[PDB]
Parts: sequence; structure tokens; C-alpha cells
Amino acid sequence: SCSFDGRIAFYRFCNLTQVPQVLNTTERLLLSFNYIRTVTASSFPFLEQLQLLELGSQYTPLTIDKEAFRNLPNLRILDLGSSKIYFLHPDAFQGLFHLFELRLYFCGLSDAVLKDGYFRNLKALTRLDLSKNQIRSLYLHPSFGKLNSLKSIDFSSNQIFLVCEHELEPLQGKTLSFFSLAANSLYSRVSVDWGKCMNPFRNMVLEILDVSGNGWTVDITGNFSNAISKSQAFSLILAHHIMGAGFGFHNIKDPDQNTFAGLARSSVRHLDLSHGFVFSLNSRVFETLKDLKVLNLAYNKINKIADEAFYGLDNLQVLNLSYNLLGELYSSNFYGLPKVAYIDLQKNHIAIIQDQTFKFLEKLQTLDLRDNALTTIHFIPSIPDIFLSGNKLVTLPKINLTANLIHLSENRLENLDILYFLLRVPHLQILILNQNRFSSCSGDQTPSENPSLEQLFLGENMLQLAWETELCWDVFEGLSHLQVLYLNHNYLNSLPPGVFSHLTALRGLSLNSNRLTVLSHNDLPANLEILDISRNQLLAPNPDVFVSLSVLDITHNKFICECELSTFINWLNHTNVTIAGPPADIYCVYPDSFSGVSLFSLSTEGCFSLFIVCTVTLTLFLMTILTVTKFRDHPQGTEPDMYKYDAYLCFSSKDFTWVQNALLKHLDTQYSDQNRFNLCFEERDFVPGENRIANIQDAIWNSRKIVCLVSRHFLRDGWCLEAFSYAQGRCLSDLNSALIMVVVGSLSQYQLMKHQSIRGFVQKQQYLRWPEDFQDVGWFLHKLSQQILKKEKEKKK
Amino acid sequence: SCSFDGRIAFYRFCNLTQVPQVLNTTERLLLSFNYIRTVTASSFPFLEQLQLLELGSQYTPLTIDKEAFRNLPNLRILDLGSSKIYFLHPDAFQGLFHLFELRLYFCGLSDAVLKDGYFRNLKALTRLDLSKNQIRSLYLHPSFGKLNSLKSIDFSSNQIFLVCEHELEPLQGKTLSFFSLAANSLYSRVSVDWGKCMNPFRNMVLEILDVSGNGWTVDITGNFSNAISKSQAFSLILAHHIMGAGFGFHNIKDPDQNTFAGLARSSVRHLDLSHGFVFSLNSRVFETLKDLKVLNLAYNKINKIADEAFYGLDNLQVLNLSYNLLGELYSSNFYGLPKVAYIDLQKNHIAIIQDQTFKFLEKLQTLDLRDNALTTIHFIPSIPDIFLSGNKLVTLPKINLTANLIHLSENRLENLDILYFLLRVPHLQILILNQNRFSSCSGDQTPSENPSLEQLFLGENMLQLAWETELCWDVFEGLSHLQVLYLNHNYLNSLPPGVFSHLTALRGLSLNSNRLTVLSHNDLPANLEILDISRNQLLAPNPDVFVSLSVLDITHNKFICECELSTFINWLNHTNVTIAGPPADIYCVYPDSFSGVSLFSLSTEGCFSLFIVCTVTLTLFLMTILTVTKFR
Ligand SMILES: *[C@@H]1O[C@H](CO[C@@H]2O[C@@H](C)[C@@H](O)[C@@H](O)[C@@H]2O)[C@@H](O)[C@H](O)[C@H]1NC(C)=O
Ligand SMILES: *[C@@H]1O[C@H](CO[C@@H]2O[C@@H](C)[C@@H](O)[C@@H](O)[C@@H]2O)[C@@H](O)[C@H](O)[C@H]1NC(C)=O
Ligand SMILES: *[C@@H]1O[C@H](CO[C@@H]2O[C@@H](C)[C@@H](O)[C@@H](O)[C@@H]2O)[C@@H](O)[C@H](O)[C@H]1NC(C)=O
Ligand SMILES: *[C@@H]1O[C@H](CO[C@@H]2O[C@@H](C)[C@@H](O)[C@@H](O)[C@@H]2O)[C@@H](O)[C@H](O)[C@H]1NC(C)=O
Ligand SMILES: *[C@@H]1O[C@H](CO[C@@H]2O[C@@H](C)[C@@H](O)[C@@H](O)[C@@H]2O)[C@@H](O)[C@H](O)[C@H]1NC(C)=O
Ligand SMILES: *[C@@H]1O[C@H](CO[C@@H]2O[C@@H](C)[C@@H](O)[C@@H](O)[C@@H]2O)[C@@H](O)[C@H](O)[C@H]1NC(C)=O
Ligand SMILES: *[C@@H]1O[C@H](CO[C@@H]2O[C@@H](C)[C@@H](O)[C@@H](O)[C@@H]2O)[C@@H](O)[C@H](O)[C@H]1NC(C)=O
Ligand SMILES: *[C@@H]1O[C@H](CO[C@@H]2O[C@@H](C)[C@@H](O)[C@@H](O)[C@@H]2O)[C@@H](O)[C@H](O)[C@H]1NC(C)=O
Ligand SMILES: *[C@@H]1O[C@H](CO[C@@H]2O[C@@H](C)[C@@H](O)[C@@H](O)[C@@H]2O)[C@@H](O)[C@H](O)[C@H]1NC(C)=O
Ligand SMILES: *[C@@H]1O[C@H](CO[C@@H]2O[C@@H](C)[C@@H](O)[C@@H](O)[C@@H]2O)[C@@H](O)[C@H](O)[C@H]1NC(C)=O
Ligand SMILES: *[C@@H]1O[C@H](CO[C@@H]2O[C@@H](C)[C@@H](O)[C@@H](O)[C@@H]2O)[C@@H](O)[C@H](O)[C@H]1NC(C)=O
Ligand SMILES: *[C@@H]1O[C@H](CO[C@@H]2O[C@@H](C)[C@@H](O)[C@@H](O)[C@@H]2O)[C@@H](O)[C@H](O)[C@H]1NC(C)=O
Ligand SMILES: *[C@@H]1O[C@H](CO[C@@H]2O[C@@H](C)[C@@H](O)[C@@H](O)[C@@H]2O)[C@@H](O)[C@H](O)[C@H]1NC(C)=O
Ligand SMILES: *[C@@H]1O[C@H](CO[C@@H]2O[C@@H](C)[C@@H](O)[C@@H](O)[C@@H]2O)[C@@H](O)[C@H](O)[C@H]1NC(C)=O
Repeated sequence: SCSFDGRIAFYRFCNLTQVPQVLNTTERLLLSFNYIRTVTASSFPFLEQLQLLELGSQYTPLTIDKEAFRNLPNLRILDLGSSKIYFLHPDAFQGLFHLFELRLYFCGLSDAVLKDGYFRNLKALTRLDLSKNQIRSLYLHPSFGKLNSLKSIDFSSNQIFLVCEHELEPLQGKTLSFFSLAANSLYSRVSVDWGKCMNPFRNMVLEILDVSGNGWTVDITGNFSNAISKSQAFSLILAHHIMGAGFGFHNIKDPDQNTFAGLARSSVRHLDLSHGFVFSLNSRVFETLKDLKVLNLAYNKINKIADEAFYGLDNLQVLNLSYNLLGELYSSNFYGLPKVAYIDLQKNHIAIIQDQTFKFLEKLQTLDLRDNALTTIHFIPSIPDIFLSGNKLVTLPKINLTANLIHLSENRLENLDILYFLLRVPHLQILILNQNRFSSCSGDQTPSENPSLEQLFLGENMLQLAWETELCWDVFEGLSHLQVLYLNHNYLNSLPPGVFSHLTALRGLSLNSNRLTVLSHNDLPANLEILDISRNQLLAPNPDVFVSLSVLDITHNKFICECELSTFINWLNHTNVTIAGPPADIYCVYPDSFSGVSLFSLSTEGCFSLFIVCTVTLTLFLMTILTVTKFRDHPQGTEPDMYKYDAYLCFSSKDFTWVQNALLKHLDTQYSDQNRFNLCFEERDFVPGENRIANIQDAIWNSRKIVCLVSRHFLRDGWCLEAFSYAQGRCLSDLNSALIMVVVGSLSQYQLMKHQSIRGFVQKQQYLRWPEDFQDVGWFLHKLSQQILKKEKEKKK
Repeated sequence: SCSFDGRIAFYRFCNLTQVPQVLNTTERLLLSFNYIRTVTASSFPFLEQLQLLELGSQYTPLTIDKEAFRNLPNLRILDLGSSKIYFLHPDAFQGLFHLFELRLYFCGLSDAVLKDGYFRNLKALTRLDLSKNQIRSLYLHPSFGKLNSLKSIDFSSNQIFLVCEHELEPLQGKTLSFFSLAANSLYSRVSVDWGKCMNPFRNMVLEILDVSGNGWTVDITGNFSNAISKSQAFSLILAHHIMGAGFGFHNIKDPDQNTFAGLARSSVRHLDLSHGFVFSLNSRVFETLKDLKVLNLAYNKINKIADEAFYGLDNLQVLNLSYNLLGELYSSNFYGLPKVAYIDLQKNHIAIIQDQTFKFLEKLQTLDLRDNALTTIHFIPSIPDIFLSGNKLVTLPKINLTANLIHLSENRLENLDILYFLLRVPHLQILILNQNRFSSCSGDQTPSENPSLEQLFLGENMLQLAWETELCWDVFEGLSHLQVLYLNHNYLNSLPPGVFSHLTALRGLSLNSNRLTVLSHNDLPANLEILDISRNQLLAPNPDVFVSLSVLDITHNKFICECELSTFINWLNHTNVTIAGPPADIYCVYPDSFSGVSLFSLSTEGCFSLFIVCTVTLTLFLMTILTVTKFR
């Protein structure tokens, strides 16, 4: 099983009938590599909370009866992969109301025609997949008309030879409906129809159109381009064929001219050539298609790049050149792409990038160069974010203010390319430097000019000898990451106190996997929440302790447990458990006799054992069964009746910003995993079956208390339903702890209409107003967590 | 210190001068993560029986003087790793007579040229290593001529651009000397010399030749393959480059035909492609090389294999295909490998193996398939030994007499695959079955026909309900291993006496971690030396005792130290100390007052150290209910 109570998997166990042992709350069920064959009615009346029900995977089903999936309303998707169904029953998929996708990969369609298909009662049917089938006719059945949510379909590996006009009637029937027609993928078609009254693709807007391998020869694939004329399609991928680019080159230099002749009239926006194995890319390829807003080239082997190659693209935006470089490069790649913005040159084998490379550009706002090249920045436009990982030594950078994001992982940098790069990016926020193997660290000429520096990781790297200078002297909110910096403790003994002096808004410093001997403590910062210290050789105490410190990781370190240092072992004990890390991962090293004991067990004695270990286990057994009772909200299971909630939160819709961020989060954070402090709502947990006013009525009985949030808006339409209820039937008295008033905002007097119950709970004056200052934020949470846990007043007098 | 008197290790202690506290008999000294810098004469006149003296590891040695290692004749190896020496003194390594290997990993050679090197007085110098250096010239100094014991050297991460003929003169001087030239590994070379009177590798037999990453482009690397022509090399690894196989494919389809052109003349015997990241394996790769006596493909990612893929290999023997499977498989992989014998398909991800897989084979004598596939034996030739572990349910086996060794660990077997597989292996000797989780145990249809059965371990498994039948009725010298078999004590009561009946030449039976209630004793075997009995719930004595029993393990068991069973507690005593196990690990369980006391301390009476703790625990359990309800 993957997850307890929810996710259960059964990967090949050879069962005959379904598994009943599973619970009814199982949301993700997986039955594959098994056999059931005959699927009779009432198959799964057990589970009713399913979503991911991957049934069909080589389950070799022979037939399918009706009422198979009747008790599966919340059924999201169903994957009938590699199945062999012969008989298809009309009312088999009945009851599936929330069915979106449906994978019918190799369902064994011996009954090719889709007319007999039964996907009419599937309105939420979005992505209906049909691959590895034997469909002969592309003729869309009238049932597609009802399919409004139908967004994508993948017709691949079927058959379909001719594509008449009459086979596209339901298409023109819908005025607004996206359609990712992924047909003609790995087929054996021959010809199609053209002309007629209206072209088969005339007055028809499609989302996506794939033609991954259509014909056998270039001569028969030209007629098809004459039928796709006058068609408004977003994308159009011509993959698995084009081995070379050019004026209009595909295979043979003679019939390759009639191809672009039909796509010239149509205004193509997106053109992709993935897995096309384009060796050479001749001069001027996309010239007829200037309306190409976005292009795509994934997994290729480009080598011929002319200065007139990308010409024609007057308005390009996106362009992913993923794995298609290597084999030298020239100067000025994109000379005709001023409006370019996003480019993805991930995973390549470029040697050395020249100076003038990213010439004639301006609107470039995102440069992703993962494992691209040796990187040489000189004429790189205003790009806010850039990714440069998996590289080597980098040369002088050249960027501007616009750069607010930048990444550098798994590299080999120096103290030059980092200084100048930061000199003009005060808008920088996130920055990463993991496993860069820093060579030399300057005194203060590397991380200069960067006030808004938020994230800054310096893990796995080396410095000039050891840390002995302050680099972060201008970084206020600098969250550093010092993981194994190979720092020699000899120079760390006289560590400059002016390093952790400027840092005032530090969230947490992580000094782990390091190699120090004396753990200095400069508690100048006051916003430090954590300090990870593990895999070290520390053994030195310090009276100076931070104020906001809470979680101090100090596990697995060379601790000397003898009579020499008794002041250090004394500090860690005085710091209570509230200020310490897992005691379980702390053992003494130096001691040969005693090895594997936590510091919170060693005896502080100055330099009969069976009695010692027998008395201490008794003293342990004297307190551990005396403090768990005392130490360990109001238990719902001990309540007289059966209440489901602790407090019903009554509020307004305009004041959701507070009830959703502060109130709920501060009352749910405690005993969250224990699910003890539950809150009743009116929109999160309701009954459609029920009435508005009464929805609150039931919430009163179920909840232990009622904590409303009176406001200048809560009176406008939140009290209009409450006051009316108090008139007829009474429930909440005056001086009872059952009701708790909370004033989030001062409410005037003119707002109060003729309601007599609103001014009744204000007369008693027992509300909990929201403090204005931030220092008072806590005294409110105290009482807000008290009055509710308070025992309700009894009925007797 | 690792071992008393001999092995002492000082891992990061920060000490200027060497540790004088060590003894003279210290054979293994480890001084790393420290600092000494100036190494003056008479460094270690204390220790004189050293062998493993790893000195240099980031010890940042600035300079080195003479007479440093004078008092270290028995000094075997020295590893100066990650060091930074500037000045090299000629007579620095004097006195080393038994110095074999020498690791100079990143010694910081600011004085690149090796002419200034001083390794003449080192005759025992076998494996001289020089990695991560800055050597520019491959020119071998005349000093190599004296190095007769010089077997291997690793020239990696240096510089070396051109490899002339004149840089390979000391080689031709020696008529008999193995040399594992591991040069050109991660360099930045460009070209070499060709033609001339004689080729640079003409009339020169080498043991090993590594070229892990040489050029930058396929074009410049083709010149190198034309200079290595006519060379008698035992091995030749082309690693970290070939991302695809084929008729002679490497990178670009045009300049990859001139590669095999030069290696065609030279008769290659060993060809390895480790860490090559070979994805696709086209048809017919090694065709020009038919003299390849042995092959090797370690750490690769082979998706699919063609039928004519392994074509060309006429006389193959060894073939370690370690971690390079997954991605479906076809029928008849090695159709052209009759003479193949040893193959290593360790660590792979194969779903199911077809019927006809090991077709056209015969001289296969050792099949190692550690964590290979679901294993489906059908057309397997005469293979004496085979290793099948880290697998799942195994189907009907098909082997012959030739199989004398077989292993099965960490699996899920039944009573079918073990029966038939044993029906034709009377020559079997060793057999392991640790953690196989046996499903159903047959009465006598599983361990049949196997007289020469020597080792037979049945640790961690299950049987039909419990042990209640004699399986080893034909196994004479069968050394069983019964560790935790989940045997229910209810059926163990009527344990068939005919189980330990046939077993006469038994060395020792291990009945540990089990869960029996009564310990029976059928002393029929007269050769049983030992009988491990621990982690059980036994409490039954028996007059029948073996004769050759010496060590009887009987610790950590549910023993009832009361007045009920007095005959059992009286037996373990008469059996003397010579026939017993560690009394220290024997404590009473059932009792609550008398707890934690060895059977050889209990008194036999009819119905004082561990007594005071039983009284102080009561007094503190009485004085507590008193002062708790009062305090807080
Ligand atoms: C999973 O299925 C196992 C196999 O069930 C059947 O076993 C015999 C009787 C044959 O008829 C075979 O075709 C069947 O597959 C069960 O033993 C097992 O109990 C099942 N798991 C559950 C739900 O307990
Ligand atoms: C699993 O769920 C089964 C069906 O539960 C309910 O049955 C009736 C009472 C209706 O209220 C219906 O809406 C529900 O589906 C139970 O019969 C069964 O006891 C459950 N399994 C467990 C946990 O016992
Ligand atoms: C492309 O279409 C061309 C014209 O097809 C038909 O030719 C005659 C039979 C007319 O009467 C009418 O049916 C059409 O105009 C073909 O000559 C050519 O072969 C086609 N290309 C292919 C698919 O091979
Ligand atoms: C850039 O292109 C990326 C890859 O696109 C495709 O992803 C799948 C469907 C493959 O099977 C293959 O055909 C392509 O590689 C996208 O993930 C990314 O969204 C694209 N950039 C944009 C516009 O966001
Ligand atoms: C980076 O910015 C340089 C300076 O641009 C501006 O100069 C004057 C006009 C002021 O308005 C000032 O605030 C600006 O900083 C440009 O000269 C330079 O071309 C830019 N770098 C690039 C992308 O070439
Ligand atoms: C150790 O902890 C002592 C108690 O701290 C807290 O005291 C009140 C406010 C309670 O809410 C309680 O639960 C807490 O444990 C401190 O008085 C003492 O200063 C601490 N030791 C140190 C590090 O000085
Ligand atoms: C745990 O620490 C105990 C108390 O620590 C401190 O002792 C003195 C020096 C006081 O002035 C005050 O700071 C604290 O109360 C020790 O009594 C005890 O032995 C320690 N436990 C262990 C691990 O032995
Ligand atoms: C190990 O070395 C310890 C100290 O050695 C050095 O002492 C001075 C000269 C400083 O430069 C210091 O940084 C060095 O670490 C000794 O105290 C110790 O006794 C030595 N270990 C032994 C052999 O007992
Ligand atoms: C270690 O050995 C030192 C030298 O002892 C001997 O000196 C002359 C006589 C030679 O025969 C030489 O081979 C011998 O090693 C001693 O000074 C020293 O005490 C010894 N260390 C110990 C074990 O105390
Ligand atoms: C490989 O060698 C090519 C030409 O080989 C010879 O070069 C000199 C010695 C001439 O005088 C003549 O003997 C030959 O033509 C170069 O064209 C080629 O660039 C070299 N490979 C590299 C490093 O690119
Ligand atoms: C079979 O191959 C085994 C391991 O292969 C590799 O050995 C060396 C070169 C290392 O690079 C290692 O990482 C590899 O796994 C050998 O142990 C074995 O000797 C080879 N078979 C032979 C011929 O004996
Ligand atoms: C296993 O052995 C079978 C029998 O081989 C022999 O048959 C006659 C000729 C006698 O000489 C007898 O002693 C031998 O046992 C073969 O038929 C069979 O092919 C072998 N199994 C394999 C590897 O296919
Ligand atoms: C150890 O055992 C000694 C011998 O016990 C029995 O002596 C007679 C009565 C025979 O019947 C024979 O079966 C046994 O050997 C005791 O005398 C001695 O008390 C024992 N030691 C202890 C634990 O007290
Ligand atoms: C117990 O051992 C008795 C004699 O003890 C042995 O005495 C001498 C001769 C040495 O061999 C010494 O090692 C022995 O401990 C036997 O008389 C007696 O039969 C043994 N008890 C049993 C198990 O029957």
C-alpha cells in the first residue's frame, strides 16, 4: 500500500475476483497484471470514493456487462490499457458523472467503427484517448455534439485511409469548442478530398493538430496539404519525417514545393518539429509563415544554421531548442527576432559560445540555459530570470537591473563573474549556488550591491584557506547556506565577529557537515529562528544565546564525554528540551568504554553498576508514568452527547481575508493531525438537501460552542438570519459561555437596525475585541482558545 | 587505534610533529588531515616496521628534504594524496627498498617534467601512480629502464598534447615488461605523429591501455587511431564517449569510418566500454575485431539489442554486462557465441525472460545472474555454477549433471522449481536458501536425488503448516540450517523421528530463532559436533544425549525456574560446563520475584544480590503512593 487509508495498490498478485479487504474510503485503487475476464453487473459496490481507478492494464477482459460502474459517481479517470474486449454493451459506462479522461490504449477494437460507441452520458468527458486501435473511419458520430467539455483526443495507430468532408459535420455544429485532433499519427493513409462546396477544414478552429508520420512517400503527402487549406489552427506539428529544412524542402526537391503552397493561405500560429531528426537547417525556412507566434523544436540534431535561417519569423515569442545543438556555431543566431522572449536550450553539447551571439534582441525576458554551454554573456538583453547550471568556468558577465532572478548549480566559478554580475541586480531575490566548488573568496568583492538579496545558498564549495572575512556586509535579509565549506578551524578560532553582524533578518543559518572545533555564539541577530549544526567536531560552550531561537539542531558530533568539559554538557541540559534537536542522534565518540549514549544521560561525576541501572530505571519508571497523565482541548469522546465539532465559526463573506488567514489557521494549527480542534462552517460543510437558515441550525447542535465574528458587514447579511431564529426558538441565552462574541472591527450605531437581539449580546459586554497593536497578538489567542475550551454552564440553578 | 599493537590511526588530530607515543611494531600508521609542511631529515626514526604509511593526504607539505624515509626498509606503499610540494630533492626517497606502489594523486606538480623525477633507486616500484598532475611531456625518462617490476602506471588529468615517437624509446629497450599505460585520460590533446621509420607503438607489447576521454571532437580523435596502428595490446578501453554503437558509429556519420580503419590491422584481444552511456546498440558492432578473446560492458544503458548485434565475435570468453539491461528484450541474444563461458549480468531491471534466450551456446561454465530477471531456464547449456538471487517466483528449471554449484538468496520459491532442479545434480555441493520464504513443503518431493549434498541452508522460510515430514531421507552429509521457520509448537509435539534418522555425517544443526515448546532429542547421529539452540520457548528434558556433542548453545529461552520442572534444570547441570553454552545469556522469564538469574544459580527446593533490588523496589513502590497524592 502507498498511503494509509486512501492509496492502495495491487501490482501483479494474480487474483480472480476484486479485493474486498480494501476500505470504502480508498481513493486510488490499482488492479493490473491480473485477470477477471467476465465483468458482471455490480462489480465494485464496495468502494465509492474512487478517482484513480486504473482498471484494464493487461487484465485481459473478454466481455463487459451493464451496471459495471454504477456505484462510482466520483470516478475521475479510468485506464483500460492493453485490453481485449470483444462485446461492447451500450449501457456499460452508466453512472459515471465525473468522468473526465479515459485511456483506451489497445482496448482490442475488433469492432472498429465508433458509431456503436457509448460516450453520450459523459458530459465531463474532456480527454478521450483512443490509441493502438483499428478505427477505419474518422467519421465523427453525432454524439460528439453533446461533448462540450471534450478538449482533447489522441487518434493514433488506427487505420483511416480517406478523410471526406461528411466525416467532419459535428465539428461545424459547435461554435465554441477546443479540439486537439491528434489523428493521422502512425497511420497508412493514401489520399483525401478537396474542393467541394466547403473544405473539410473550412470554418473550423482546432486547438491542436498532430500529423506524426502520415504517408509513405512525399508525393502522396502533398495532396493532404491541399485539403488542410483555409483552416484556423493554433498548433501544427509536422514530426517524424522532415530530415532537412529549407525554402520548402522535405524529401524530393520536386514535389516538396506543393507542400508550403497550401499552408501559405492558412495562418499558422504554432509549428513544432519534434523527433524529426533535422540534420541540416538550410537558409530561410519559415518565410511563408510570418504569423507564427510560437515555435518548437525538441530532440533534434541541427548543424547548419544560416544567417537567414530564422528569417520570416517577424513576431516570435516562445521557442524551445531542447537538445539540438553541438557541431560549432556562428555569430548572431536570432537576427530577426526582436519580440522573442522565452527560449529553452536545455541539454546540449556546445563548445564555446562566441561574443556576438544573442544579437538583435530586446524583449527577451526568460533565458533557460540548463547544461547549455560554457556561457559567455556580453550582448544579453533585459532578461529578469536566467538559469545557468551544469557548466564550467564563466567569463565576465554583462547584465542590467532587470535581472531579479538567477541560478547557478553544479558549476565551477571564481570571484570575478559573481561580483560584476551582482553590481547591477539589487532587484535580485532568489539565488542558488550548490556544488560550485568556489576557488578563491575575496574579502568584500563578491557579494556586493544586493540589498533585496533573499535566498543565497553556498553549499559545497571552497574558500581562500578558510573563512576569515565578512562578505555579507550590505545584505540585510541574507539567508546564507553554509554546508561543508571545508573551513579549517584554525582560522575559525579567530572568526571575524563582523560577518554575522549586518545580518539582522536571518531566518536560519545552517552550519552542517562542516569541520569546526569551537562553536562561537554571536547572538547579535534577533530574528534567527533556527540554526542547523550536525556532522561537526564542536565542543565549546558560550553564555550568549539568541532570543528567537527555538530549534537548535545539534546531533551527531564529536562530543567529548569526560570530566574535562563539564560546562558544555551543562549548557545543553539547561537549554531544556524546547531548545534542542533529536537526542536520539547524539552519542559520545572519544569514550572507549561508553559508546552510544545521549548527552542527556551521562553522569557529571569528577575524575555496583547493576544497582545503578536498576534504580535509575525505577526513577524513570516513577516519573514516565506520572507525567504523561499530567502533561497530556476538550475531548469530544468524553462529551455527554455526540458532537462532531468544537466551535462553529459564523462570519461574513466580505471578511473572508481574516477568517481564512488568521482565525482558521490559528485554531487549526493546534491538534491539526490529532483533528481535535475542529471548526464548523456554512460553505465548507453544508447540505445541498437542506435550507439556508437551517444549515446554521444544525451547525449549532453539532458544534460545542458558537464563535461568531461581529463586524460592520456581519450585521448587513450575517445577522439577518440569526436574529430571526432567536425570535421563534430560543437556544443561546445572555450570560452563557455557549455563545462567544468577537469584534474584528468597531461597529457603529447607525448600522444597527431594529434588531433587538444584536444589542442584547453587546449589553453584557463579554466580547473579545481584536487588538490593534502587534504586541497584543497572543493575549487574544489565549482567551480565544480558553472560552471555547471552557466548560459550558449547566442548566440547574 | 583500530588494532592493539600494530594498527594505529590518527584521523584528523592536528599535530605539528609526528606522534612519538606510537610503538616500534606499528605496521599501519595513518596521518591524514594534519599539517607538517617542512619535512626535515630523520622524520620517522621511531617506527621501522611500517608497511601502510599513508602520508600526504592534505598534509600540505611545502618542501621535502633528504633522508626523510631512511629508516623504513619494510615500507610497502606511500600515498601522498592532495599534497602541494614545490621543491623536489633528488635523494629524498632514499632507503626505500621494499617500496611497491606509490600514489601521487594531486601532488601539485609545479615542476611538470618528469626528468627531474627520482624513482631510480626504487626497483620494487610496481604500480607508480601519477594522477591529477600537470605533466606536459609523455617523454619517458631513461630511469624506466631500471624499473623492471614496473607493472602499471596511471597518467590521468595532466596535460600532454603531442605524443611523438621519441617519447617512447625506453619501451622498446625492454623485451619483457608488462605496462598498463593509462594515459590520455581526461586530457586536452590535439594530435600525434604518424608514419616515420617506425610507428610510436610499433613492436611494443602493452598490458593495459586506457583512453578515458581524449579529444574534444570526433575529427581530431581520428588522427590518434591512425597512430596506434600495429600495436600488440592485451586490452583497450574506449570509455566516456561512445553514446551509440554500430558498423563503426561514434558521433558524426562521416568521420567515424576512419576509426576502425586503424584498429582493423591491430589484433585487439580485450575491448571494454565502461561508463560509455551507450543507449542504442545497432546491428554488427565488433565485426573487424574477431580476435577479441574477452569483452566487457560495465555501467551502460542499453535499450534494445539487434539480432546481428553481437555478430563478429568468433572466440569470446568473458563478458561482464553489469547494469545495462531493461527496456524489453528479444529472442536469441548470443547466437554467435559458442565459445562463450563467463558472463556477468549483475544488477538489472528485466521483467520477464523469453524461452529462447541463451540460444546457440555450449562452453558456458559460469552464469552469474545476481538480481538479473524473473529467471526462466529452458535452453541452458552445461553450466556447473550459477547464482540466482534478488529475484522472484521461478518457473520450471532445466539443467543437467554438470551443475555442481547453485545459489538462491532473497527470493520467493515453491516446491516445483527446487524438486526438478535437484533431480539431475548429484554432483551438487554448495546450496544456499537464505530468506526465500518457502510456500508449501512437500513430504519427499523437493530435496530428492542429491547424495553429495554438502551445504544446505534453509534459513527464513515457511512450510505447509509446520514441520511434520522427512524431506532429507536420501541426504547423507546434509548440513541443514533451520533458523526461524515459523514452526507451530502444536505439530512439533509429534515430530517425525525419521527426519534426523538418515543424517549420519552431520556437522551441526542450527535450531535458533524458532518457536518450539518441547525440545526432543534423537541422538541417532553420531557425528553431530554442535547444536545451536537459542531464542526459543523450550522447557523439556530428555535422557538421550549425543556422543560427539561438545558445544551446546542454550541461551535466551523461556525457561520456567519453579518447582514444577525440576528434572530439566537438573539435567543441564550434570552435563558439566564442557557441554553447555554461555551462562551469562540465560535468565528466568516466567518468575516475577526471582528474575534475571542464570540456571546455574537457582536453588532446588520444593514448593541475595538480586534480592535487595527486589526489596528496595517494593519499599519505593510503597513510599511513593504515600508522597505523591500529597505533593503535586
Ligand atoms: C488474491 O488472489 C489469490 C489467488 O486466488 C485464486 O486462487 C486459486 C483458488 C485459483 O482459482 C486462482 O485462479 C485464483 O487467482 C488468493 O489466494 C488471495 O486470497 C487474493 N487476495 C486476497 C483478497 O486475500
Ligand atoms: C463499506 O460501505 C458499505 C456501504 O455503505 C452504506 O450503505 C448504506 C447504509 C447507505 O447509507 C449507503 O449510502 C452507503 O454506501 C457498508 O455496507 C459497509 O459496512 C462498509 N464497510 C465497512 C467499513 O464496514
Ligand atoms: C493528387 O490528386 C491528383 C488529382 O486526383 C484526381 O485525378 C482525376 C482522377 C480526377 O478526375 C479527380 O478525381 C482528381 O483531380 C492525382 O493526379 C495525384 O495522384 C494525387 N496525389 C497522390 C495522392 O498520389
Ligand atoms: C517547451 O517545450 C516543452 C516540451 O514540449 C513537448 O513535451 C511533450 C508533450 C513531448 O512528448 C514533446 O513532444 C515536446 O518536447 C514544454 O514542456 C514547454 O511547455 C514548452 N515551453 C512553453 C511554451 O511553456
Ligand atoms: C544597461 O543600462 C545602461 C544604462 O541605462 C540607463 O542610462 C541612463 C539613460 C539612465 O536612465 C539610467 O538610470 C539607466 O541605467 C545602458 O547604457 C546599457 O545599454 C544596458 N546594458 C545593456 C543591456 O546593453
Ligand atoms: C528552561 O525552561 C524554563 C521554563 O520555561 C517555560 O516557563 C513557562 C513560561 C511555561 O509556559 C513552561 O511550559 C516553559 O517550560 C525557563 O524558566 C528556563 O529559563 C529555561 N532554561 C534556560 C535555557 O534558561
Ligand atoms: C541536567 O542538569 C541538571 C541541572 O542543571 C543546572 O545545574 C546548576 C549548575 C543550576 O545552577 C542550574 O543552572 C541548573 O539546574 C543537573 O542537576 C543534572 O545532573 C543533569 N542531568 C544529567 C544528564 O546528569
Ligand atoms: C597532537 O597535537 C597537539 C597540539 O599540536 C600543536 O601544538 C601547537 C604547536 C599549535 O600549533 C597547535 O595548533 C597544534 O595542534 C598536542 O597538544 C597533543 O598532545 C598531540 N597528541 C598527542 C600525540 O598526544
Ligand atoms: C624503537 O627502536 C629504537 C632503536 O632500537 C635499536 O637501535 C639499534 C641498536 C638498531 O639495532 C635498531 O635497528 C634498533 O631499532 C629504540 O631507541 C626505541 O626504544 C624503540 N622503541 C620502543 C619500543 O621503546
Ligand atoms: C589529422 O591530419 C590531417 C592531415 O594529415 C597530415 O598532416 C600533415 C602531417 C601533412 O603534411 C600530411 O602528411 C597529411 O595530410 C589534418 O588536416 C587534420 O586537421 C588532423 N586532425 C585534426 C587535429 O584536426
Ligand atoms: C568482470 O567485471 C568485474 C567488474 O567490472 C569492473 O571492474 C573494474 C574495471 C571497475 O571499474 C569496476 O567498477 C567494474 O565493475 C570484475 O570484478 C571481474 O574481474 C570481471 N571478470 C573477470 C574477467 O574476471
Ligand atoms: C541433459 O542430458 C540429456 C541426456 O544426455 C545423455 O544421454 C545419453 C547419450 C547418455 O550418455 C546419458 O548418460 C546422458 O545423460 C541430453 O539429451 C540433454 O540435451 C541435456 N540437457 C540439455 C542441456 O539440453
Ligand atoms: C548441580 O547438580 C548437582 C547434581 O545433581 C544431581 O545429583 C543426584 C541427586 C543425581 O540424581 C543426578 O541426576 C544429578 O547430577 C547438585 O547436587 C547441585 O546442587 C547443583 N548445583 C546447584 C545449581 O545447586
Ligand atoms: C561430566 O563429566 C564427568 C567427568 O569430568 C571430566 O573429568 C576429567 C577426567 C576431565 O576430562 C574434565 O575435563 C572433565 O570435566 C563424567 O564422569 C560425566 O559422565 C559427565 N556427565 C555427563 C554429561 O554424563
